[PDB]
Amino acid sequence: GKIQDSLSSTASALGKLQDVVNQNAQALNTLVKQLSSNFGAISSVLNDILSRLDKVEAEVQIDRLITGRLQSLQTYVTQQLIRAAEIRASANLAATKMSECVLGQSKRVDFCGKGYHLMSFPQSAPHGVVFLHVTYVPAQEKNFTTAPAICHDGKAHFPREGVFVSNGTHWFVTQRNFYEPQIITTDNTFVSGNCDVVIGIVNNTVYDPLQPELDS
Amino acid sequence: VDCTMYICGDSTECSNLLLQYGSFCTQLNRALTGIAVEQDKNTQEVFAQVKQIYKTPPIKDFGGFNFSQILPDPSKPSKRSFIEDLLFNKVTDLICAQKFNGLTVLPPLLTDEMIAQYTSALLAGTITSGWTFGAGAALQIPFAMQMAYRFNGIGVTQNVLYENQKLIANQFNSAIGKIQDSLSSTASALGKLQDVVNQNAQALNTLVKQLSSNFGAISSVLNDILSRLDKVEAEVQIDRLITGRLQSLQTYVTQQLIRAAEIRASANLAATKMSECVLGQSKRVDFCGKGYHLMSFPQSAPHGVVFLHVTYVPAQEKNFTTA
Amino acid sequence: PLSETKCTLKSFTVEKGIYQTSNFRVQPTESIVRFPNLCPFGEVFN
Amino acid sequence: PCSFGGVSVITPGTNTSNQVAVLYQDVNCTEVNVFQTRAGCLIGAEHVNNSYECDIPIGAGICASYQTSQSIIAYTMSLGAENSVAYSNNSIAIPTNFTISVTTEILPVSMTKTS
Ligand SMILES: *[C@@H]1O[C@H](CO)[C@@H](O[C@@H]2O[C@H](CO)[C@@H](O)[C@H](O)[C@H]2NC(C)=O)[C@H](O)[C@H]1NC(C)=O
Ligand SMILES: *[C@@H]1O[C@H](CO)[C@@H](O[C@@H]2O[C@H](CO)[C@@H](O)[C@H](O)[C@H]2NC(C)=O)[C@H](O)[C@H]1NC(C)=O
Ligand SMILES: *[C@@H]1O[C@H](CO)[C@@H](O[C@@H]2O[C@H](CO)[C@@H](O)[C@H](O)[C@H]2NC(C)=O)[C@H](O)[C@H]1NC(C)=O
Ligand SMILES: *[C@@H]1O[C@H](CO)[C@@H](O[C@@H]2O[C@H](CO)[C@@H](O)[C@H](O)[C@H]2NC(C)=O)[C@H](O)[C@H]1NC(C)=O
Ligand SMILES: *[C@@H]1O[C@H](CO)[C@@H](O[C@@H]2O[C@H](CO)[C@@H](O)[C@H](O)[C@H]2NC(C)=O)[C@H](O)[C@H]1NC(C)=O
Ligand SMILES: *[C@@H]1O[C@H](CO)[C@@H](O)[C@H](O)[C@H]1NC(C)=O
Ligand SMILES: *[C@@H]1O[C@H](CO)[C@@H](O)[C@H](O)[C@H]1NC(C)=O
Ligand SMILES: *[C@@H]1O[C@H](CO)[C@@H](O)[C@H](O)[C@H]1NC(C)=O
Ligand SMILES: *[C@@H]1O[C@H](CO)[C@@H](O)[C@H](O)[C@H]1NC(C)=O
Ligand SMILES: *[C@@H]1O[C@H](CO)[C@@H](O)[C@H](O)[C@H]1NC(C)=O
Ligand SMILES: *[C@@H]1O[C@H](CO)[C@@H](O)[C@H](O)[C@H]1NC(C)=O
Repeated sequence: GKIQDSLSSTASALGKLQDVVNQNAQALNTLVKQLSSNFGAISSVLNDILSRLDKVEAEVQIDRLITGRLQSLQTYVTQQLIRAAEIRASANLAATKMSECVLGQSKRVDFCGKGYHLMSFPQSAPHGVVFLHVTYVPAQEKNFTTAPAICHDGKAHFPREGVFVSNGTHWFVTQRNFYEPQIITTDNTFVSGNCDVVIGIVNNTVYDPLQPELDS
Repeated sequence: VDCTMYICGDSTECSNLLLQYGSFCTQLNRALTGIAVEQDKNTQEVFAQVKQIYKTPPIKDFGGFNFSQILPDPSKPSKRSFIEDLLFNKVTDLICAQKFNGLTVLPPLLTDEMIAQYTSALLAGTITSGWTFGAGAALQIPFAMQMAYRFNGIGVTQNVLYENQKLIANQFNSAIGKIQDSLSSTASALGKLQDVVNQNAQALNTLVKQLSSNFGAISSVLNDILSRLDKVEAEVQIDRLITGRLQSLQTYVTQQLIRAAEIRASANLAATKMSECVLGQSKRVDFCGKGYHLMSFPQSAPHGVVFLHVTYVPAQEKNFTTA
Repeated sequence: PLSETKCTLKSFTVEKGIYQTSNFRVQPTESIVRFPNLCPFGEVFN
Repeated sequence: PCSFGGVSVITPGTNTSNQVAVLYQDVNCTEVNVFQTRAGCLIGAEHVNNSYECDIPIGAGICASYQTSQSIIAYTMSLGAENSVAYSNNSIAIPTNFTISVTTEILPVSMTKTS
């Protein structure tokens, strides 16, 4: 919904497009106005030089028009080439996003826009394209004492995925980017080495799934 | 660059004629302004991607990783990493003559002391908060744990780091020390930057020398053509001056536009690396440099940026029968 | 100096921002002419 | 040769005000309220200490904004809002909750084809 008003209530969001369209219409105006410049010739109307003057001299005059105008095209043309080469670069950026962001899911941080990227929705705009990036931004934090590892029997247990935390009493393994505390069991942790090495390893008891299943 | 003053030195005799070429005077300013406007957009997106200016805690225990080289030097008046100052030495009156013909060098919107806050913040965020500050609110996480992730990013199970932590520290710390020795005697590694600064002053020089050229007219001094001849002749000569100089601008200008885009693409690459390499961990191969990538530390440099890519390179191999 | 910029944008609406109006120059106060043998009129006339 | 520089008319939108603050670029302030800067000689905007986020860039990190009645001000550009992450070797911060933001991103693709 707010995307509507973001566009609806402000006209500067599209400046990128608006700048492209202007600069094109800009140089055209300039290119046209160059027709009315003397360029050292007696007048900017090509016929007046022919009307007033006998041709043999008017030849030299029309040069200053031609040399002026003919140059004035190369100025305009060169601008377009340079400017198109920018668009050509921007086009690939789109075609890259369109392929990676829209068609796939991007792992490139802040290529699709701030946050973890979920999906993108292309939308056309005049001589341009507009993407709606649906991104995942975490919100509310809770300070947790953490430990990189947990001694159980003297073996070390490291989180298979995510990390260990505790709120200060019970140690919880959890996934990184969202808080879902889970009791620590060997299916959450793989053993490696032993205790004396890992810095900051802490004591706890890693519950066994299997052990309770036994006793009967 | 002021066309009116550059082409026609402070003299209306030439100023009148320039009116006949129309927008050639103005549209150059529009072109140059078009460059100089975005020149700060480059520095904008490259260095400031960060919402807030972080600063490291007062005390550093990173597990033996000594960043006191890369962190801002608290004692220097401009707080800049010990490394950055090496750069500002290696990169480097000319401005006065330029300043005198209408060639002005506007100030970069962000002073070096400001850049050094960004490249401090990004660098101070990456240390403490992991990568999560690019995706949202920075999350303090033990650095020695942050590495236990960035290995999972390269496929090395984290149980390697907690066990090898010390050995990785010295390998990191020493590898830092090698950097500062390199810069201490290396003029070339900055060749990319040093070239860019050169090529501008080059074309800037050449732009100036073109004020001394006859261009076919009887002299390259504007007034000395006047006071020699009666003006109805000077109107003819001053053409060959203007036609010459006006061209020499459009050469220089059209250069800058091309050269600007060259930096433009480089600036986009810097934003891509700043975004992906520093704020993330790049799965892309050899985008952040040879080896699997762990993290990057940006460092400002004059009209540029310098990343320190920390990459994980395997070493000793043993032939194994496999199935 | 405000009216001369609106002539650069050609618009009566001037968008928030900084615009570059025509340059200014400092102008000269005065001319300074400076010139550094001797003819033997003390040797001819005296 | 006598100093010269581009006049820069700093203005909020003509919408909000008719008041302008002129910046003479790269001159010491004589040859002209006056405030000397790193960028040039800035006329018509009272200096301000307390620094805010940038509004109208000028140069050397000097950003001018309209508000305080009101008069155009100028101040050293503040970079973001300061934060110092509370950090310690056992301290981790896990987000418990998220938001889903939709962010428009706008790109040119083609330009008007002219011949
Ligand atoms: C940390 O979280 C754990 C998980 O909920 C808490 O352990 C439980 O706390 C509730 C609190 O009402 C008790 O009713 C349960 O009996 C506790 N579980 C067990 C197995 O004892 C723990 O209290 C929390 N600690 C803090 C400081 O927040
Ligand atoms: C984790 O708990 C173990 C005990 O299960 C602690 O090991 C003791 O460490 C002290 C300190 O050197 C020794 O004096 C004891 O002899 C150890 N216990 C045994 C049974 O040998 C270990 O220190 C604890 N870890 C932490 C970080 O406190
Ligand atoms: C980080 O490295 C810096 C220098 O690379 C160390 O600072 C030096 O400390 C020694 C003491 O061991 C002094 O003799 C030197 O004069 C210091 N040099 C400088 C330039 O300050 C610093 O101690 C190291 N700290 C850590 C935690 O590794
Ligand atoms: C991995 O390689 C490193 C060297 O890169 C080894 O560390 C060195 O070990 C020797 C002992 O043989 C020490 O004398 C050196 O001081 C160590 N270097 C450093 C930088 O600490 C390490 O032993 C190797 N480990 C394995 C398993 O091969
Ligand atoms: C996660 O955050 C969302 C919003 O950021 C919370 O959604 C709100 O939940 C309250 C319940 O206390 C409702 O009254 C609001 O209507 C919800 N907002 C919206 C926009 O739906 C959500 O409750 C949070 N989850 C947790 C577990 O705290
Ligand atoms: C965690 O502790 C720091 C200590 O300064 C504090 O700034 C931060 O707000 C705390 N986190 C929460 C969620 O309160
Ligand atoms: C963490 O740092 C504190 C210093 O405040 C130190 O006392 C403690 O031993 C360290 N613990 C770990 C696990 O790094
Ligand atoms: C593996 O075998 C090849 C056979 O040529 C040998 O050259 C190589 O050195 C062996 N690997 C090691 C680590 O020695
Ligand atoms: C511009 O003026 C219009 C009314 O003419 C007003 O609606 C709008 O909010 C103004 N814009 C700003 C930025 O103050
Ligand atoms: C301007 O001139 C004054 C003295 O007239 C001097 O104190 C000041 O440093 C000068 N500043 C610049 C930028 O020239
Ligand atoms: C800033 O504060 C100093 C005192 O610390 C004062 O002398 C100066 O006038 C102030 N300037 C502004 C623009 O507030």
